Amino acid sequence: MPELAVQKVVVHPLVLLSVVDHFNRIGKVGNQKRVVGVLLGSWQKKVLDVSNSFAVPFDEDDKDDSVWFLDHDYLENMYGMFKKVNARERIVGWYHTGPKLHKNDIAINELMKRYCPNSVLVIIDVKPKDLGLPTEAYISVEEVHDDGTPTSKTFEHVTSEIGAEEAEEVGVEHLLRDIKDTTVGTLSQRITNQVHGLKGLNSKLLDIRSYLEKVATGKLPINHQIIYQLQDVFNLLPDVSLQEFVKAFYLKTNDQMVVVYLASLIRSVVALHNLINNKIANRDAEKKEGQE
Amino acid sequence: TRPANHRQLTFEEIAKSAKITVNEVELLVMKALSVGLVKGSIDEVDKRVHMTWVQPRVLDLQQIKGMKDRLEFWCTDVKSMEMLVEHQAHDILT
Amino acid sequence: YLMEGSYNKVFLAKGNIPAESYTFFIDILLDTIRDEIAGCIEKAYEKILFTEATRILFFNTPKKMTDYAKKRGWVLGPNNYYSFASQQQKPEDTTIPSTELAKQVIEYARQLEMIV
Repeated sequence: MPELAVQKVVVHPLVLLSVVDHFNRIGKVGNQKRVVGVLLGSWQKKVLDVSNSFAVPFDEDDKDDSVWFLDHDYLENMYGMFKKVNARERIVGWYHTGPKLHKNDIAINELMKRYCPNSVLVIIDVKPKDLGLPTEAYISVEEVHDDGTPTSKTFEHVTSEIGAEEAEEVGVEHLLRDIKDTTVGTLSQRITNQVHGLKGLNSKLLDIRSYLEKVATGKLPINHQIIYQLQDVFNLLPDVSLQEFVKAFYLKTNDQMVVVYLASLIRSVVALHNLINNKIANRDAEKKEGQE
Repeated sequence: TRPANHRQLTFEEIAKSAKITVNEVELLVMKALSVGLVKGSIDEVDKRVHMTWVQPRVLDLQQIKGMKDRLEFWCTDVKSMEMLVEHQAHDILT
Repeated sequence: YLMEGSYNKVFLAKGNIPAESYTFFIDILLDTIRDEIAGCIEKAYEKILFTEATRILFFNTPKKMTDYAKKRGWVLGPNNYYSFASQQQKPEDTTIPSTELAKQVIEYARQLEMIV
C-alpha cells in the first residue's frame, strides 16, 4: 500500500502444509480447482504474520466468472471457534491455491473484506516447480490513471517470504533429515546463492521476452504502461560510465586480493604448526611403543 | 536517438535544432532539469550535456520489435554465465 | 647481435670475409634482418624523411624504398609518415577479464572447500 501498514507478509510453515493438505481434502474429482481459505494471523507494523488458516467451502463455475460461492456464514462461525481457543487471531487475509490470478479474485476480495480492511491474498502453489518461493502476496488497492479511465480495483504486489518460530523451526528441522542440507558449509552455501540467483533472473527476463514477443505478433493489445517501465530498465543498465568504472573496479579488487593473500597465508602457517605438533607427538609415541 | 555510451550532446548541436543561439540553451536545459524531463549535468566548459535519464514516451509496434531482440540478446548472456558457474563451481562446491 | 637487436650486423656481413664461404651463405639472413628492423621502426618513430629510411634499411636507391614503403602501407609526403599501430586501441576493458577472473575466484573456493 501507500500506507506503510503492509509490506512483509510472512507465512509460517504449518500454513503452507495446511493449504497443501486442504488441496487434497477437496481433492476427489473436485480437484483441478481453485480452493480458498481464510488466513488467521497477527501483525503490528509493516508485517502480516500469517499463522493459521482453515478451508471454507468454496465453489466456482468453470467457464463463467460471476458464479462463485463462499459460505461466509461458515466463516462467522469458525472464526469464533478458533478465537475461543486463541486470542489475538483476527482475519488478516485469505489464500487462493493458484496457479495464478483469476479475474474473479477481486470479487472474493470484497466478501472477505467485510471483516478486516487490508485483507491480502497469498497465492500458494500445489505444485513445487518455481525456484523462488511459492508464496506471492497481493493487496486490493485502487488508483487513477493518466489515460483517464475510471478508477479500478487492481492488485498490487508486495514482497513476501516465509519465517518461523522455535516450534516451527524444530518441526521442519525434523522433517528434512532425509534431504540433508547442512552437509554444505558457508562458502559453498553462498556460491549456491549466486548461481541460484541467476537461475531466477534468467527465467524472469525470459517471461518478459515471451510477453514482448506476445504483443508484437500474435497480437495482444498493447498496455503502454508495461512498455514504459521496460524503458527505465534499459536506461538503468550499467554502461555509460565505462572507462572510469573500469579503472576503479580493478582497484577495489586489488584490495580484495591483498586481504585474501594475508588470510590464506596465516591459515597456512597455522596448519603447518599443527603438523609440527603431530610429528612431535609421534616421536614421543614411538618412545612408548618400545619399552616393554 | 543516441542509445549508448554516446549520450553527450554539444551546445552547438542542440542550438541548431532548437533555433536559438548558445546563450539561451543553458537556461533551456535548466528548465528541463527542473521539471524533470532530463536528469544529468551540464559540462559547460567543454560545451557538453550529460543525458543520463529521459522520461519514457509511447512507442509503436515497430520499435518494440527491436526491443525484443535487444532483450533476447541480454538473456543469452545470462544463460551462458549461469552455465559458466554451473561448470566448475556448482560441480564441486555443490 | 641477432638475438638482441643490434644493427651494424648488415655491415659485418661483408666484413666476415676471413673465410669466404661465410660471405657466400650469410647473404640469406639479410632478408630477415630488414624485416625485424622495420618491425621495430613501425613502432619506434612517427616522422622521418624518406632518404633516411633508405639509409636505415640498407638500400641505395629510392625505387626499392618505394616498394617497401608500399608493402608496409605508408604514405609519401615530404617526410615518410607512419601509422599508429603500437597500441592503436588500448586494453582499457576488464570486461574481457570478467569471465576469466571469475573462474579463478571459483577455483580458490574449490581449494578451500575440498576434503583434504
